[PDB]
Amino acid sequence: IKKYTDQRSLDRAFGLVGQSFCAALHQELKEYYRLLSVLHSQLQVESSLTL
Amino acid sequence: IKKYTDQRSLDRAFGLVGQSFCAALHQELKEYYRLLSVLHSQLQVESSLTL
Amino acid sequence: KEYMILISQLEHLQRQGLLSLQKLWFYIQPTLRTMEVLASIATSLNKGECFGGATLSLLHDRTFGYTGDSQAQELCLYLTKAASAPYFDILERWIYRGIINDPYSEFMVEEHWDQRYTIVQQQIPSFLQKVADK
Amino acid sequence: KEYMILISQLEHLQRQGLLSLQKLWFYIQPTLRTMEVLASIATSLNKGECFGGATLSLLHDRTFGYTGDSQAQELCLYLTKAASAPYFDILERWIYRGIINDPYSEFMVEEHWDQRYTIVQQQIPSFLQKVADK
Amino acid sequence: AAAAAAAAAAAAAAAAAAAAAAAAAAAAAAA
Repeated sequence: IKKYTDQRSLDRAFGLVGQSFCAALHQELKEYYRLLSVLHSQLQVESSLTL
Repeated sequence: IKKYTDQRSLDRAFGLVGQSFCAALHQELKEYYRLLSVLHSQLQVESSLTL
Repeated sequence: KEYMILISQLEHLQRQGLLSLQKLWFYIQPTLRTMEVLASIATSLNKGECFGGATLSLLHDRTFGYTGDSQAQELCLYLTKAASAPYFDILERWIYRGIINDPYSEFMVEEHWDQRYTIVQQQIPSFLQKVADK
Repeated sequence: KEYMILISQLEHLQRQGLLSLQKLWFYIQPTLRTMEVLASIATSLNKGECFGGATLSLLHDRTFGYTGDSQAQELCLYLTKAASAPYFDILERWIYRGIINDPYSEFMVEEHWDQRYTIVQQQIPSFLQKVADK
Repeated sequence: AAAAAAAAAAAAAAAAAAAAAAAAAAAAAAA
């Protein structure tokens, strides 16, 4: 997903539609990142850190 | 009771009541096992262990 | 999700590890029950190879047989209700306009002057053919 | 059961070197008084082949004559109330409803204007004779 | 959602530890 946003970069070449679907595909990426923060705030040990 | 559950396995064959009787026989089998778990909590360290 | 969440909760008691081969054995006999019914539905689906309303009538037959155990009845009800809410939505989407869409011919009725909607004998609803003719 | 929890009570004493025969025989003295009244209950139940109201009669006169020992009276009062409260409940539904069903000829009244029922002479009731006639 | 289901299994484990602790009191007050 991260490489697809790198080959995305156009002025707006061969479509407005194809670079909205990518913008949706980056809007999909913000939901994978919010998971990575709640599990790192779950890491608080001072919950058990098992796999 | 274990062999009665082994003979219980039917689609629902020659009687709707027959595995309903073994369903309760699995409920009163179930009550015997909670009495086994309160025995194992006696066994380790966390009363005396006489017969 | 409900099966995997009990296993992680007793692992909090595994860092205080004193749990038994018997305390674990009690929790697995309810969850062999949940899995054995699910396996025996799955084993019937490998031998069956049904889809559409033919699956709906097989799951309607499992609401008859799995009675006597309350909690085996509750999932076999819920599996039938989760198979019928797609199917009767394909019914209703054929009633308001007549939109017949077939990804893999979920509904029975296929599009034909002809008047040839001809239900199918391949599939049948949760009820008998009288409601399929209706 | 209450005997065998007193059994587990005394090995709790025994889990060091403490025990003489008479520290322990203050448990044997209530239990010796227990078995001696309980077996002499149990002897009158057995060899006479007693069934019917005569068992209820027998346990009633043991409660009357045992004014002497309070512990000996307390057991057979519990024995005459645990054996008669089923039997009192059987007559209670019999006088309330009006239909009888003895599973093993339990009651003194058996089958036989032109329909007859008669007090048997095998069972002699713990009640008064007029109130058994009533 | 996923945290709510983790609390439902935690309540089932709480009644489990309470049922085992009640029988442990019968193993420590009549023993």
